[PDB]
Formats: sequence, C-alpha cells, structure tokens
Amino acid sequence: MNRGALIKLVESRYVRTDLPEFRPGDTVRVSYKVKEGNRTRIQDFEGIVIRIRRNGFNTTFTVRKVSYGVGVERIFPLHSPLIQKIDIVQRGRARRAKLYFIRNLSDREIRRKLRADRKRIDQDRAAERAA
Amino acid sequence: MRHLKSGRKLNRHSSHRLALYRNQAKSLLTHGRITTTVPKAKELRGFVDHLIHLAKRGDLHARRLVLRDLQDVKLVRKLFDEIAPRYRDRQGGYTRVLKLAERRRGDGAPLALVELVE
Amino acid sequence: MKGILGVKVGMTRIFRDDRAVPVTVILAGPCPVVQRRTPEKDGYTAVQLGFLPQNPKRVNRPLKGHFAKAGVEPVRILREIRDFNPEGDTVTVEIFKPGERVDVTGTSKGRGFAGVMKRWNFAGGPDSHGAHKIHRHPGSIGNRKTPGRVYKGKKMAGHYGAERVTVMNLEVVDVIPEENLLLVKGAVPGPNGGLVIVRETKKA
Amino acid sequence: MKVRASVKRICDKCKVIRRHGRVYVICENPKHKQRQG
Amino acid sequence: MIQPQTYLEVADNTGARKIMCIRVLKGSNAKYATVGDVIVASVKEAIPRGAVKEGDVVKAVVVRTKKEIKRPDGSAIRFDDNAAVIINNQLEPRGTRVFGPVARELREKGFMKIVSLAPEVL
Amino acid sequence: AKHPVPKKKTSKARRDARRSHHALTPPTLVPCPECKAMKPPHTVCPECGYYAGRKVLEV
RNA sequence: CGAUGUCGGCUCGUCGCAUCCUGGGGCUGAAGAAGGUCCCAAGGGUUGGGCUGUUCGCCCAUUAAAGCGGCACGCGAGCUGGGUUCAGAACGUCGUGAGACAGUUCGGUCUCUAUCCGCCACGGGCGCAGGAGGCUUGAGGGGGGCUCUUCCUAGUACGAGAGGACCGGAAGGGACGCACCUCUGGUUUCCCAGCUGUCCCUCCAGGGGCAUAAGCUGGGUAGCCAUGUGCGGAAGGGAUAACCGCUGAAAGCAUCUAAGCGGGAAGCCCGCCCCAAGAUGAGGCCUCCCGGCAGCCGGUAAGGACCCGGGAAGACCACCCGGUGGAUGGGCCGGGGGUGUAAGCGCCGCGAGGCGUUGAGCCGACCGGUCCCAAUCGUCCGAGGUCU
Ligand SMILES: [Zn+2]
Ligand SMILES: [Zn+2]
Repeated sequence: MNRGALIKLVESRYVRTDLPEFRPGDTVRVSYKVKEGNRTRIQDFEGIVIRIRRNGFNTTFTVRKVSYGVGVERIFPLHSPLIQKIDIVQRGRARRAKLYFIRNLSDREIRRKLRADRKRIDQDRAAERAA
Repeated sequence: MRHLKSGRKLNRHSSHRLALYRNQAKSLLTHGRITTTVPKAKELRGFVDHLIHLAKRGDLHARRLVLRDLQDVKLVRKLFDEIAPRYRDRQGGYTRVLKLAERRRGDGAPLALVELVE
Repeated sequence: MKGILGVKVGMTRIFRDDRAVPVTVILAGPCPVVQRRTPEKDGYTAVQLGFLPQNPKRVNRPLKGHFAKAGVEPVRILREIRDFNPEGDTVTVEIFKPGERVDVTGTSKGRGFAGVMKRWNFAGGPDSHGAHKIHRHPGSIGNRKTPGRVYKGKKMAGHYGAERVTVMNLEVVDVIPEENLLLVKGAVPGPNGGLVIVRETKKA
Repeated sequence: MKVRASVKRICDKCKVIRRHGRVYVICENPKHKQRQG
Repeated sequence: MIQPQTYLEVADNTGARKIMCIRVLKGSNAKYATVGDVIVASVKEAIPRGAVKEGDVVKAVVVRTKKEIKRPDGSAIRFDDNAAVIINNQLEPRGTRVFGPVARELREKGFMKIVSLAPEVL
Repeated sequence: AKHPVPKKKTSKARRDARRSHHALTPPTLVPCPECKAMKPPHTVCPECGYYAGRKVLEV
C-alpha cells in the first residue's frame, strides 16, 4: 500500500486542472463563485499572489489587495470548484516563494519591488497563439 | 516526542555536530577504515555516502559542493580520483559499518568501525 | 452490528456541495472473518477479522492451525467485531455507504511520558513575577493533614495517548469499492498507517 | 404544600392523613395543603 | 479573534475612531470575538463633535478581523485591521454609512443594513 | 524545596529487596565460525578478526 | 514553644447542601410572561475586568447563574511574599528619655537530591496444577454528564390591550472533553536563500569557521501543536425523590396506602467511551506440542528469549515490527515539498551589477522502488502434564 498514492487516487476525482500556472508576485483576478442569499453570483478578487503553499491537491494560495485603503488578504483552495477561473493581469517578478513583507509597504514600494517578468510575459505573448 | 524526526543529536549542538561529521568524513577518506562509537558511525553513513555520490557525479559543481564540507583540495582530489571511480558502478551504500567486539575501556563505549565498501 | 478493520492512510479535505469537507482516508477491506464468536461457543456474538495478510514464513504453528481451522490465508492482524455476524466471509467497505454514521476506534499517537500540562491542560505557573522553577508544575496536589493523602485518579504526568481511543458519530463521506478505501469526515485517532477499527455508530 | 413541623387543621375541611409515614393536612383549600417536615 | 482590551476601528461616521472591546455578547464566557460578533466596547477616540464621544459604552459588530476567517467553501479572508460598527441595541448600524470592505457573514447574521451600506462586502 | 530527608533507616531486608533487580545478565556470546571462539553476536571476532565469513579487522 | 510556617494571590482540586442556574414539583394575593415562597434535587456550571496586599466589598460589562461553605480560616518539602512581623528610615502621636504603636509610610535572603505511605505512569518475579500463540468476555473501576439563543408551532392559547404562552419539534451557539493536522496559523538547530564583519581555503571567483548554546534576516516539509478541523454531552430502559395518582379497607363516607398498582427529575443504575481475570473467584474460545532416575532428570515440541535493523512505541524497561525468503533501517532512485533561477559559461554594462543558460541548483523527516550497505553467523530457555 502506497498511502500517498492512495491519497493521489482519491484526490484525482476532484483535481481541477485548467487553471493558469502562476507564481508569487503575479497579480490575478479570481473568478470565484459566491453564494449570496439564495442566488450564487461570481465576484472577482484581484491582487498579488503573496503566497503559494504546495500540498498537491491541497495546494493553496493567497491574494492581497488594498480595498479602500484596507489590505484584504484572501486565500483560495487551488482546486476549489468555486474558483471559476484565474486571470493573470500581471506577471510580477518577485524573488521569494513567500511575499509577506508587502503587508507593510506603500503601494509605490510594492510596484517597485515587484517588476514584470519579461520572460514569462514574453512567453504568454508567445503563447495565446492558436492555429 | 521524537516522532519521525530523523538524525541523531549525538549530544552536541548544531555546529559541533556538523564539524564532527566533516572531520569524521575527512578521516574516513584519509584512511578508508576508522573506529568510532556506533551512533556516530550510523549518523556517518549518509553523510559519507552523499559525498561519495557527488564524487560519482564528478563535475565542477560537485567539486565545490563536496568541497563545501571537506574543505580540502588534495583530499577532494583523492576523492574524485580514486574514490569516485571505484564506486562508479555502485548505487548507494558506499560504506559499511561493523560493530567491534570490545567496548571502550575508558567508558564502556560500544565501538564500531566504518569502512568504504570494497 | 456492522464494522470493519481498517488502516489510517491519511487525511484530506474534499469538495462536496461547495464544502471542503476534511476527511481521513482509511484502507479498510478486504477483511476475511476467521472465527465467529458465537454464544454457544463463546457466550456472545462476534467475528474475528484478518487484516492485513502476513508472510506464511512469519507465522507460528498455533496461528497457522488457527487459519487451517479457518480457511483464510495467514494474515498479520486479527481482531473481533463485537455483535457482528456477517453473512459474507470477507467483510469489505460495501457494508457501509457514504453518509452513514460510524464510530472509529484506534490507538492515539503515543506521546510518551507526557508532562502534566500537555496531559491534562493544567495551567502550570506564571512565567515571571518570581515563579521559582515551577513554570510547568501542577502546584498543590492535595490538602493538609485532612485527609493528608492523595486521592486516586489525581491527574499527573504519564503516558498521554498510545491508547485505544474511539471517536464516535463520524460520517462516511464516501466509500471506495475498487480500492477498499473509505472516506470519513473529521479526524481519526492514531498515526498514518496505524491500524484502526471502523464500526457503526451506537448513536441514534 | 406548606411544609412545617406543627401541621394542624385550619378549617373543618382540613382532613389529616398519615400518608407514607408522614402527616398531611389535606383539604379543599390548596393553601391548606400541608406536609409535616 | 477579538478579545477584551482590543482596539477596533469604527468603520462608519458615528464620530468615534477607535474603541476598546470590553466584553463579547456571545454567551456568558465566550473567549473571543470574530466576524459578525456583537461586542460591547468603549469609545477611546472620537472625532470632535461626533454622534458619540469618548467613554461611550456601545454595542458594536465586528466587521473586519486581522485574524484570518475560514468559510465552508474552504476559502479564507483576512483584513489588515480590526474594524467594528457602532450599532444600537437592535443590531442596527448607528452610524449612517460604513467604510472599507466587510465580511459576508454579516448577511449570515442578519446584518443586511451593514452589508448594503458596506462599500465592498466580501 | 525544603530538603527532603530519609525518615528512617532502611532495613537490611528492604535494601536487599530493592537490590533484587540489579542482577547482571551474562553477556551473550557465540562461537566464532572462523576460529570457534566465543564472542558477542553481530561483531567481528577479535580472535579471528573476521566477520560474515570474511576478513575485516587486521588482527 | 529540642518549631504544627499564620493573611493574600496562583495551581490543583475533593466534598457538603443550608441549591445561585440548569432538572422536577406545591401553593399563590399564579389570567399569560415574568414572579414570590416552599418541597425533591449536588450531574454539570457557576465569566472577564477596575480599586485595594487584601479575603470582603463597591463598581464596569455580561451571564442561566455570576451559591454558601469544609477540607490546618485546603493547599510554601507546589509558587509568590503584596500585607503581617526582624534588623534600616520617616511621619502623627505617647514618653523627660531610651523607645512605643496596630496608626501610617519606603526597603528588606523563602532552604537543588523524596526513605516510607499516598498518587501518576512503566516494568521485573511468581502465580493463574501441562507448556505455548492469539483472540476475547467482563467482576468491578474510571471519564463523561452542561447550558444558552433563534425559529416553527404561534403571535397560537391566555390576555382589554399590553404582552404573551404549554407542550412538541428544528437550527445555531458558548464553555468544556477527546482526537487529529486535510485547511489557517505557529515552531520547524542548518532544509533553502540573502546579507555584514573577520580570518582562512586560493589571487579572482566560488566556499568554510566565527559572530549563540542558528551571526542576522526572508521562508519552510515533516513531526508537535491551537488559535484549525472533526467528534461528544446521547436516545432509550429500569427503579426512583418531591409531587400527582387509580383501586381501597381499616373507618358504611371518604382516604395515593394500610393490601396492590401507575406516573413521575440535569437526580441513581444501565445504556456511551476507556481499564480491567493479581476478578489468587487468576475467567472463556480458538489453534499448536508430545523419553530416562504428585515426584525426578533429559534434551526437547510448540514457543520464547538473548542478539541485531529499527519504529508517530519509548526515560529504561516495555509494546510493535523486521532478520537473506528480508525492503527494517542507512544509501541510491523517483515523486511530494521547500527554497527560489545554482555554479560555469556566454552577452551587455567603466562598475556596482543585469540577461540567458534556468523553475535552475540544493534539498530533514514525507510517499514508494531498488538488496548497494547491514539486521552475519548463532546460543540459550523451554513440554513427558497433581491427584479424587
Ligand atoms: Zn382546610
Ligand atoms: Zn574469530
């Protein structure tokens, strides 16, 4: 018995697969389904992915944006069905897998410390090219 | 609770544990066989097998990696020249541990000798 | 009363109804019965389940004869499900169904000679204001000359865990027939790979 | 149920019983209901 | 997880600025306070000539928590502050308009006034 | 800590009683299949200096 | 009085019931709700804070409530030392004075080793009339036991209205207990990276030591954890307390009682969980083993132990597992995971540096594979079954 293998199997039926790969420092708008009252709409959270803890299917991430001069840190199950889709608005090239320090920096400082990833951006331009 | 936590402390703090491993490895490559307390040897197995593995890789990067620990030119030379090739075919288990018959008189310590595999 | 042997393979949450319902995954089956505790023979009702199978060259003659009187391959561990007469000869996860309530019995992780705080949640002592060398002691442990002793069962240091433990009224999140895997909401006692016994809940 | 030691009649309707080893001042008036104790 | 002695930002136009949680109106001995929780606080900082002055002891509602908050989806939200809304004794927002985002649990606890008045419910 | 102290003297029988469990088990040895000499298992026979039917130590 | 450490606080509780809440009930100057009182009821709970050395009390805010007490006004070989009450100092006051206070005020050494009973855990011996290997049972024991809010019933009954139900359901809470680490979050002592000084390797580069018993800093797997998550308080049965009864004489009537029967509580027992045959009453079931001088010896059988590789098992011991058939551990490999693009090279830049190489390189546990290393080789204990 390969216990981790078995966990792989069980999680297999629930793995979401299509979402765009991204790294910390990138900026993303999350199509996240929301159940307000009775209906369930989809609102979007856009900010920096300040963190990605990778635990296979249980891998999760956190997004950070300043709503009304108030930094809202939001966390998402990477394979949640409620995540309708992910949108890479920006390839912020950080230099660490965790980016907690931006919690205490002015927005100008933020943009300065996070520069666009020329490589990955040039790839996405290189990608998004159908037959 | 030492649940699944690997690696002996050996009753030495961090850097002394490390420098112990480095000096032990130095002596071992310098002699092939050495004598040490059993737990030191068992903790010494992986620390040597790893360096020998980097010998089997043999590139410059491995030279500076293993040289981070051995910290010697000539010794790492002998490592990458005689030690690496003789273990060119063996995947892992580059050393052997054997327990000695008599303890140490001075404190009754159980003695065990470490050797590079034939 | 339905039950099955099983092993705690690990925990994980999954998504049912937009809920990340955390579950423990449990390799239960297949469990072959080896001896049925009958009242005429044993004074009560139960069966004896082998899980997991054991090396034939690693079994003593007594157990071997015990599987010769039975018909099962030599199997490592053998336990009894009290008050359970399975018609079938090898119980599997099929006896349960997702959404069914169960109670699980396992041995919690042995915490060795547990201190008194970790073992009973005693407050201990302050970290400053002069607390002399007593930051984790239980303080007083009794009374003066009357009665002048220590009552039985006074909470103290000792082995916290490493003991038969049963969490109850768990829910079968999902069964996995092909794998003999079972999904139960909440956490199960014992470490991963530690043997466990899955039983129908006694609640109502 | 007035509890007391000196249970007694109040009105003529106050009937007394030794019910289960105790003395009860039973009557129509629930106020008159007395239990010796 | 807000507890007594905590300072809270009042996210509306009542006049206060900060408050001190001095109780948690959730059972008699609940340890902490969190989103949608009704605490009792005191006014430690108020704008000059506000509706409420310092020393006012008023029931509030926790609308933001610097401590993370889980949800049955599994998602987690967490602010960079701890805010609250000075309400009346009827769970009604005493202030007219609120500031900053808030948490959807207020909907989950009959605080639709705050949710509507919220510039950004989350 | 008020200096705990033995209340009474331990009788001889009680002292020996606690000293019951102090026995020194004989260190189990086995004969060297190389040199037929007794020795503890799982160690090189210092007589023969061999182990596992082959030489290791330089006796 | 050849010493029984004195208030207070902390820790830990255990117990009483003269019960504060929760359970039940009686009466009411009980319309309903809320009440008052009394009776039964000790299972559980009985908050946080300000003041003060304080207990006490007042107050703040709550709660269902914010019980009174006993346990050397419990608890210092468990802590503290705030007060009291050593010596110093001062004040008011008394005294001529030295000094005095119960008046005040500041400061003021609290003593590592547990022998015994006791308690918490773990073992060894023997026993459990044949020896073993498992599985259990369960005498008895312990844990637990809670409470609230909301909603429907139903704005119904009641009530002029106000207000506002019973009972019966359902949902959500708080606190507490158990377990677990999927999620959040914390440590994660060298797993990754960066950086400063110094010295060294080896001049550069690239590295190492020291800066703590990590130099600092940014992260962090596992494991351990709460603040994270899951689960629990059952339901029900029985006997019941107060209480309410039915039948009913004594005693034409009546009477809950005398015969009898019933209901009837967070209460008791069981029921739930765990321990448990040293339960010497040593239990039961299954399977295995089979001579010489009640016995006695013998190697033995089964089997076990030592030994060894270990282990979410552990202080030791113990427990579990493994032993060439073996994946038990160390390697190695692969995956996971972390860190975050190694060096070297090439290019650009006067340079600091940057670009690509390159999600690179390293990589503790984690998940599995590979017998490369080593659990080698072995020795010993262990049956001939008490008698009616
Ligand atoms: Zn009367
Ligand atoms: Zn020899």
